[PDB]
Amino acid sequence: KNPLFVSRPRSFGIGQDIQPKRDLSRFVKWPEYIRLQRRRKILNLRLKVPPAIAQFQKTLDKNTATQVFKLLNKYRPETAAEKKQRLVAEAEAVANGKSAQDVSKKPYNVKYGLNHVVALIEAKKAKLVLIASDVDPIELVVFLPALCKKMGVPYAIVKNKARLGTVIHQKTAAVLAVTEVREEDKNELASIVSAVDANFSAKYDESRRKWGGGIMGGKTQALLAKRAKA
Amino acid sequence: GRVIRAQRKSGGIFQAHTRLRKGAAQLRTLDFAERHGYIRGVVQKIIHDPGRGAPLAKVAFRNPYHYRTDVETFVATEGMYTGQFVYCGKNAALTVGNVLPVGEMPEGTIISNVEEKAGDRGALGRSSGNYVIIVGHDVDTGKTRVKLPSGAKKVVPSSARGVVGIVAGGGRIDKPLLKAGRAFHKYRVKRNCWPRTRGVAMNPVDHPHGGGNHQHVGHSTTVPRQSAPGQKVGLIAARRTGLL
Amino acid sequence: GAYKYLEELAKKKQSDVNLFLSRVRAWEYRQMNVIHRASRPSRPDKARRLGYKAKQGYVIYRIRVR
Amino acid sequence: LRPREFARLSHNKKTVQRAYGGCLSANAVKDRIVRAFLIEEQKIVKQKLKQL
Amino acid sequence: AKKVRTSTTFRRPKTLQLSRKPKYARKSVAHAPRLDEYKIIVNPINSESAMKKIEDDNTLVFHVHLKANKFTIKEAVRKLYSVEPVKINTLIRPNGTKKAFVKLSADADALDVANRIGFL
RNA sequence: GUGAAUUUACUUAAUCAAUGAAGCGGAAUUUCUAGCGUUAAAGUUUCGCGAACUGAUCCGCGUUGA
RNA sequence: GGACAUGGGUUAGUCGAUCCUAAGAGAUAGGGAAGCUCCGUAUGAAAGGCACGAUUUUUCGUGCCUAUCGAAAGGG
Repeated sequence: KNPLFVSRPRSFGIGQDIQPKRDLSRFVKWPEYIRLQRRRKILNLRLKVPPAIAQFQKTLDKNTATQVFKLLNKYRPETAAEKKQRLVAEAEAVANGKSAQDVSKKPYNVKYGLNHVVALIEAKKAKLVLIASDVDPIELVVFLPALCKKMGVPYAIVKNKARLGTVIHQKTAAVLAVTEVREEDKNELASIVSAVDANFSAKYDESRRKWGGGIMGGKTQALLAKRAKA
Repeated sequence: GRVIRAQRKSGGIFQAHTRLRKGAAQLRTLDFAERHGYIRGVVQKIIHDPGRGAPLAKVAFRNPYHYRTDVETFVATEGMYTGQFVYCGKNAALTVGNVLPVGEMPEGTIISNVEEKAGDRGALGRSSGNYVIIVGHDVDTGKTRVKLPSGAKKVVPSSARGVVGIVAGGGRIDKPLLKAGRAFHKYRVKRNCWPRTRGVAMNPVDHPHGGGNHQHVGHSTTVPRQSAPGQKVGLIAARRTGLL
Repeated sequence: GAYKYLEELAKKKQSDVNLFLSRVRAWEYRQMNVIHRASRPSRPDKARRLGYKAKQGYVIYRIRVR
Repeated sequence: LRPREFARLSHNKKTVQRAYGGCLSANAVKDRIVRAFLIEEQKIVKQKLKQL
Repeated sequence: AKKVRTSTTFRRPKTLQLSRKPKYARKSVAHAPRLDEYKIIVNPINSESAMKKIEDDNTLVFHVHLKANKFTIKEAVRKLYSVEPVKINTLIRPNGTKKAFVKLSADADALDVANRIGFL
């Protein structure tokens, strides 16, 4: 309680002491690429998005997402190192002259690749389809919900391309497909089919025929709200 | 058959002589302090701007955000003296030299260096002895009707700012020059626009009015607005002509 | 494959989907430079049928001409 | 002296032993001192008047 | 944790700038010193004015390289004749060749040094 | 281009004005004088110019204005 | 003989150039143009710095703010 300390308060009114260092993040002259990112996000919100594009705005729920990804991590495809090891082991088996065709078992893994998955859906071999929500050229997946609906294939739009990529040991995966599983996972798969179809395919539909976008803001909707209430 | 003097005035030797200019006379950039309150500055010096009939005023303000002094170049109004305090903002008083929004000043206020639009730092009533009159306000549309020195009526946003008072240096045109030499010196600091040869004193290759055995035009000197650049000579798009 | 769907969808460029994509893409291409490197083809099957392979040594540039 | 020629003088030859010595004249400094003190007195009085 | 911006400007961040680590040297062999003392000193001058400077001013006059400067001439003279100069003056002759006046110290005799060179 | 009942409105496309793209939209709730104003500090909570939290509200975030 | 021939002759820390900027030239960012090239000079650019720390999850944190050329009479 030394009396030498004293307060010396600063007043930051207009014409008073210099303004303190404030957060100016909403006034920064951002680089051109950052402005491109944010105004593209704003543009997609403002504009009237067609139903075939806005249907990708309705994605899978979190609880359904974690369980389907839990199923997928059991059927990740073999890595390059595992493939080399298996080929080396079977090559030694051939050198020892044993049954190379029966020493190995049929692989059980998720299917990936846009052309491969699309062909599987057309061939009715796909049991579950998971579509990345943000495929940058949207034409690559825009037809997939309609294709899966015609062919009676259960399909979901899951969050983010990278999660599907990490399942298949890639940076990116536009779409993943489950075509065969093991008997212990038949029940878990069927539950995921039921949840996905009920919430996402049997539901919406009327939503995938409706128009997205058109959201004004952030202060113009406050302007209209003030005008309407006045 | 030759490019005429009017056409050649697109630059080069017809540029403005800008060595001795003392800065561009502008209001403060419209900031938060001047939008919501007032900021006080000190008149440091009243200076002569070469080529300008009115004096300039160097006014030092404080940067509201940094420890530095911002010096602004104003068009001096009559009665401005060195050491005077000038207040700019919405809550500024109605005193000569203060910069206020036109919407905050009563009808009939004499103002100068008025802004055409909010934030362009001064467009109207800038020459010596000239001023703008606040005819009235329209609060619903947020506009202000003002009388310009040409007598025209103009609408400006109520947030546009204007300096209270008349631009200093009035009566500068009353004195006859008496001299080509004094007209030479006046225009020597402005541009190459003097002396002026008449078109009728030229040759046909040089001007529409040139040629002929007697110095005459031969056609009407009132010309349309759609005419070509080489044709826009004399009285362009004159509604009335002659001395009343 | 999906390239067949991409081709027949690109034929329909007066559809609502293509009109919306044309609006947003034209806006963002104007915001970039006149000549700017494209990270990937915006029409992968159009590039594919014209000779583009997706391996090192192949490059895509976007350019707007008045 | 010329500007570069000032660098060869010692500090006392380029300054006056007073506040702002070598920057302001004696009368200018005195006006600074009186004006500072008087306006500080004014704002103290105005603070007393407006605090109540 | 949102980063606070107090400048209203975005200034390009500083990134690591690795130094060059070439897989090969672009030149296999480094060039020899292009200007050594045998190229710096071309010839002495034995004209009558050159002799006069030798016998009175204790100064040696040399035809030197164009690229030679005062420092290189002093080092060349010191290394070629074991005498240290105290002063060097240079001029480009109207024929395009450089000529250096080399004032030796009182420790050295310009007459003697001229004799060892052989042009005296 | 998007709406609301030729009639009104909106802004994201484009146009214009300003700047160092500082205080925009919501909610919570400095004028007797040619002076100086920076390099926080008191308050609170941990542990000396070491910290933290406020001093200096929150939220949205579309740099503002036409 | 300013001609012809033969030689010789111009020595700088202090005198200038070099340095600075002037009017003005002129890259860069960008935008035009079939192009040669044009416009543009802090502009619609991510246009660079400086300081503190027992060493910080031995994978860096916390703060603070414009080329060049162009004067042997200009400046120095």
